[PDB]
Amino acid sequence: VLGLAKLVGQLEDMVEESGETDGFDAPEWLSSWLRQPLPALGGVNPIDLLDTMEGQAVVSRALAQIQSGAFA
Amino acid sequence: PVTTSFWRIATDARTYEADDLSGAGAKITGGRWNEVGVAIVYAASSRAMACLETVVHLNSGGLPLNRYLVEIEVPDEVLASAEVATPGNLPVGWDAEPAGRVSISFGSQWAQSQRTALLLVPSVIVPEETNLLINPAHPDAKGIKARKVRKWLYDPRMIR
Repeated sequence: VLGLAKLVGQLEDMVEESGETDGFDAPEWLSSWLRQPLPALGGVNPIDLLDTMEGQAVVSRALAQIQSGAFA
Repeated sequence: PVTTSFWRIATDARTYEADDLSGAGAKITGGRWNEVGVAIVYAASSRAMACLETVVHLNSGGLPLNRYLVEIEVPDEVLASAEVATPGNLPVGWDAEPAGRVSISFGSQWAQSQRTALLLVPSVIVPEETNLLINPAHPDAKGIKARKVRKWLYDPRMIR
């Protein structure tokens, strides 16, 4: 199970807290991000990790670090 | 100057700000050099490096975030006391992607031992250049200051 809604919600919360929500299409942005290499994860596409609970946790953490400012 | 500047590209959040020195953000998420629950401040030795670590490495361009360039002014006498980790003296595996137990453990031992208030570490992006870790729990971290100096607008996914 991909659970995209949970990741969209996470992203929407982040933009609400830390940016501007007006005009922002979170599912559209998430779609591209999931399908692009993520250097923090060694160049893998995040979508390819969403088939395990561990991979789900890893992707959610990376998304959260966008806001937290921890280096990945 | 009697200080040396390090850099963050950071956002305000609901319970901490971009110029936070309490390490609140990294406490929540963890990072390459810290466990969830341990507060640490991550900064870069150049503004260019802060962009690579913050925007490029997490592929976070295109988000309508209110990002700030934050200057972290570190007293030179505190920097003189920093530990310096290098690719040569770090344990093998520090540069794993995704970050794994080697760098997280190294960072944890440094933080909990309180060996030094500051740890200079190589970037996994450019190992020859450095990031700074600040342990806000360390007595010597007193005197470090942080301020938003401008909006950070450079976003490689920006649409004109």
